[PDB]
Amino acid sequence: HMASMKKKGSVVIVGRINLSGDTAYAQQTRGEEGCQETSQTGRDKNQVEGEVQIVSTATQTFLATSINGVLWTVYHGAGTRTIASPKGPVTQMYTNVDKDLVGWQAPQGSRSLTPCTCGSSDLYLVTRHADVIPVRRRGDSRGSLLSPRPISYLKGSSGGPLLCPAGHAVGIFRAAVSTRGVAKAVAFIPVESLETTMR
Ligand SMILES: COc1ccc2nc(C)c(O[C@@H]3C[C@H]4C(=O)N[C@]5(C(=O)NS(=O)(=O)C6(C)CC6)C[C@H]5/C=C\CCCCC[C@H](NC(=O)OCC5(C(F)(F)F)CC5)C(=O)N4C3)nc2c1
Ligand SMILES: [Zn+2]
Repeated sequence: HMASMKKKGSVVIVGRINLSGDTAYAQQTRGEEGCQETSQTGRDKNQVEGEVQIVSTATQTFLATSINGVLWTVYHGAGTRTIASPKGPVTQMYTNVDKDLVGWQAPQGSRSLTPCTCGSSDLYLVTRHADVIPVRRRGDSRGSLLSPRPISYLKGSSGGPLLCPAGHAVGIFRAAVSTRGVAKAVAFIPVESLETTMR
């Protein structure tokens, strides 16, 4: 309406969780200054690698996971925002507030996880600190931590994957179930729900 109205920035990839070796570890690929500038321009010329990205807006940081050629994350992190890319902002390909789910085309250079068809309930949650947390699946969209810990340790990991023993994607971490600040269970978007959304 006004000549003063501002536009929200793009989501920016600022790092990744490295899962390629024997040791999981977080890597930062962009610092806060370049992140702020890239959010405004939407132009990110940095090379993207791997499956799990660390992403940030001006106000939040969380994770994003490539499965089947789509970079997925949570709506409560990304809203309807574009993601920065070498050629400018990229509009979401999937948006579903009812699932807390959004998706963009996976970045050039990323690797995608394969959707799990194992039917296994022994899962592993990957956090933004590269902790690999055993989680027993307890329903279509819930799992229990085998070793509970304060919600602090899970904050910022929405958008991260739950994996099966074979390293396939089983879901996208959405929310934590807490008792007196201790995370006992997690909610996630099952990969079948992503596979449906893709149709
Ligand atoms: C606006 O449009 C939408 C549409 C759909 C939608 N859907 C949601 C389920 C939702 O929930 C909110 C965000 C999420 C969260 O914090 N997500 C992280 C995370 O890390 N975020 S993040 O990266 O820090 C951040 C904020 C940058 C992006 C993984 C958590 C980690 C720690 C928990 C912190 C305390 C919070 C504990 C809380 N618990 C819970 O609500 O339980 C409910 C429930 C459940 F089953 F769990 F769903 C019925 C029992 C929780 O987890 N919330 C609250 N907001 C929305 C909003
Ligand atoms: Zn599997």
